[PDB]
Amino acid sequence: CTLSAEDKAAVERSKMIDRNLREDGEKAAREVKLLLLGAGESGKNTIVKQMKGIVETHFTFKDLHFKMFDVGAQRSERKKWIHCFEGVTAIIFCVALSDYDLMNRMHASMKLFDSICNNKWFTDTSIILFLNKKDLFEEKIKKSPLTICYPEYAGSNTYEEAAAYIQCQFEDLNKRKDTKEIYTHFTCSTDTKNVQFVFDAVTDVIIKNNLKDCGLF
Amino acid sequence: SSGALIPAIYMLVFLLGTTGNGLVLWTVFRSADIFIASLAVADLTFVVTLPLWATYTYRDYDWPFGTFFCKLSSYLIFVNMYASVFCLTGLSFDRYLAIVRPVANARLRLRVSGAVATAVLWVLAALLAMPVMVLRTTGDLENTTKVQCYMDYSMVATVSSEWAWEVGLGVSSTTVGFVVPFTIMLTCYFFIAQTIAGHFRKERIEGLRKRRRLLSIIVVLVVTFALCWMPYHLVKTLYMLGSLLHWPCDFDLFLMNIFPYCTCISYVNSCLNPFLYAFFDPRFRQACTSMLCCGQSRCA
Amino acid sequence: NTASIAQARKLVEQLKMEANIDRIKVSKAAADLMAYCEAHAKEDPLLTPVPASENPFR
Amino acid sequence: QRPRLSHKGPMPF
Amino acid sequence: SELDQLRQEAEQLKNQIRDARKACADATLSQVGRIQMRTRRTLRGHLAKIYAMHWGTDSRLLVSASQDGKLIIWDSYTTNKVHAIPLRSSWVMTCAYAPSGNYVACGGLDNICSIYNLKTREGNVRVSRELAGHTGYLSCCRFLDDNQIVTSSGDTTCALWDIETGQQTTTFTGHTGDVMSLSLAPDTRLFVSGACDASAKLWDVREGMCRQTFTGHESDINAICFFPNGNAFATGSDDATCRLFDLRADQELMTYSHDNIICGITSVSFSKSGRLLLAGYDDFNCNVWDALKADRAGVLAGHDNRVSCLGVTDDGMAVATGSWDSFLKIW
Repeated sequence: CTLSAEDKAAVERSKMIDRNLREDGEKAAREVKLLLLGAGESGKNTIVKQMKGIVETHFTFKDLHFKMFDVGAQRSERKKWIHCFEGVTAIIFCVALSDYDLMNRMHASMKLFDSICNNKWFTDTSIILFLNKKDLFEEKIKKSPLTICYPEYAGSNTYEEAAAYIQCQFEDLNKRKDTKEIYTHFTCSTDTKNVQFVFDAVTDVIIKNNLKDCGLF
Repeated sequence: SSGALIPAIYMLVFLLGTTGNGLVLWTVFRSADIFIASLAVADLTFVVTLPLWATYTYRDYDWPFGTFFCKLSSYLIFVNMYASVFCLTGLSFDRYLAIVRPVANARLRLRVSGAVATAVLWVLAALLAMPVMVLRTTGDLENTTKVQCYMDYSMVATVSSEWAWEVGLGVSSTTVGFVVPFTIMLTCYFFIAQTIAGHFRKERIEGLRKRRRLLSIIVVLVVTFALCWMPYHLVKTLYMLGSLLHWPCDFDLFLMNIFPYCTCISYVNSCLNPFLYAFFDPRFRQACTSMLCCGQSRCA
Repeated sequence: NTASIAQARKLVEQLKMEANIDRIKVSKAAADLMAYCEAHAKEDPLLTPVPASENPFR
Repeated sequence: QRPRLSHKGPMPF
Repeated sequence: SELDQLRQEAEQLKNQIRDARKACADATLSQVGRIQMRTRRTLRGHLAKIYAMHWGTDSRLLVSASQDGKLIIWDSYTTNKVHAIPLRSSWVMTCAYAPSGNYVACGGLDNICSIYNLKTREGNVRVSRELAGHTGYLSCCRFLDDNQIVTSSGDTTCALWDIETGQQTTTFTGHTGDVMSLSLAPDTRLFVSGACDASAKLWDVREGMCRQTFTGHESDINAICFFPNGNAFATGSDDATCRLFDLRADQELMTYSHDNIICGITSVSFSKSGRLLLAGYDDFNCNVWDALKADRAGVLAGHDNRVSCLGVTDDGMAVATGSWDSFLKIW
């Protein structure tokens, strides 16, 4: 082949390396990557504990391997590293329902949701919105109506009605209703269904993606 | 009266196919994009070698081409029937592997996707399409003084049992070319339809508009094929069976009067396949329109 | 507070240190750039391509 | 009339 | 009223700098041929976006840091892969190849610049050090030597390390935005760092003091390169303009603008003689700016996605560009 023995051994080495890279790449296409995001001082850590710079958490549920890239402890520009995460399966979003009384923390959470859901890299990536601390909100709502932070609210200070109103306010900020869906789950400090909600939402995203991909749309 | 209609109908489907599948092949040069490309090749090959039989029917017995072309063109038209039906069914089974079981069926889609299904379906097509040129010759019959194209069934078997040979060949091609592939496609699309109906919630605000487009396209995807490839094999086996048991004269005559049309109906699906598999997803719409408008002038 | 005053002192000291620099006329630097770009034109295998016998990539 | 159906079309069987 | 007096002192010094710059502008740099480059090698083997690339000093070997968590050390001439170094955290945004060819630094979103060891007895790449100490993502790592490395992170700081003890030797503060770019002088005595506040600074590697501030841009600065004689930058920004700052005259010298171009620049590098200023754009193309007349002299097309890395070999023989579709070509 007009190559000495050394170059043929080099080509055998290149072939071995390509075999290893292809195997590892087929392997890492089986895992589900979930960017875990959230406002400051939310239920992000308790969710992390219940489910199991960049901090990764590996876990599995019914032979599906997940990965949760918690982006905590990086107070820098989001526009400069957010495009690294283009291609995650879903975005987990943890908001504290008890923060509507402490400008307004819920308004800042809604602003971050608006900046993330309508971002130009995430025009096809669903969101698995979590609402933590439902019980402290349940206890606080019976004493202070949402008018302190939601002036347009003209309903009762009851857990179900107000929780549905907040869920609607958060689902409303989605401006791409026909390409991404927002799955909302009301969780608490001791709720054994979080991994179930994430597994079901990830299966739905995977199936709708295979539909968009295999040509059915 | 049909002597000019049949050739004109063949020309109409030729112009349609060499346009639709031509544009599809041009625009496709995503999984299930090998099968679209393979399907496009079958349509282009399937209708391109038709004008020879178009001209031939014009006289109904005059075959002004070589004895060899009675082998090449017939082999092309048979290998293409089998490849197109086999590929379309492999395409539906790939869709099933990808949409019904997306987690537990990763390995099977890694093994029997467009990597192996394409080669194996084409090999089975060529391997089943052998008796179409092995047994086909040409002869100038003194009873008409016209060089006709026909099959002998003598180059392999004895004439003493020619009725059983034709029966067996006719039953076998439909069994391996329309029975099994259509059942497979029906099962795969039934399960995909159950899944689409289960996943996309109906009790949504303008979210079910993704539930009627998909279910409609699945129903059309099955019904087009079930209504194109059915009458052909229906009349074919009906005639080959009824003429052997017990039959009248108003039945067989109608069958022979309607077969040159059932053999023209099975050529419209070949032209429809792009507008059902390839130009349905809005991804080929945009790319193909951009490509069709780039180099082509804005003024006709 | 003291932090703002100290950072202002640091900033004004640094900015004053950036002032004591010896600048030259822009025409001189432009001429030097032209002279360098012309003195080394014969060794730039992207500006003056190399024959195929000497090109190691093909 | 019982002619072969293979000598009029492009598909014998 | 110390705060207002010091603010007025800063304003007066800014006015003095502006007037001193104006007093030195008697003319411009504005007072040929077409280039056609053809892809020789296409280096396949990556599976996701390619975020950086660096040439060996002997002009044969590459390094390609992609987000699978794998550095590959290509052999440009024959397209073989010498090594495939698996990373400990797949969020890599940079790489470097040591001048002697021994080490390959690699950092990113984990705030940790790990330094690999290529030439060892045990026959494999072993991590030599993991330089921790930054608080934000790491953007550019340049090898000053085999025992010193300069890193630039989103802390708004660049910091000169010491590989042997792993301890931060000097810290360069003064920037207000993230630092996204770095380039060492040809004699390795000076830096330039482009920060996401439209400024490029001149550092001194042996003292830690800032000397000058190049202002004039209107957005981020995504990449910087030094002129081969060590007296001119080339800062690529996000408002779709390259600029050539001049160190001696302390003034911007030229701009590469074109109304047909609205997309920002991701990488910039000069040629061996200093005449062609290549540049990689967001519109998936690269351009070849005639760095003495501002006119375009070519286009390097053939990428299906953004061009994120670019580097002219030390001989001038080739130009390797990588793109987010995982194909690294060699023009």
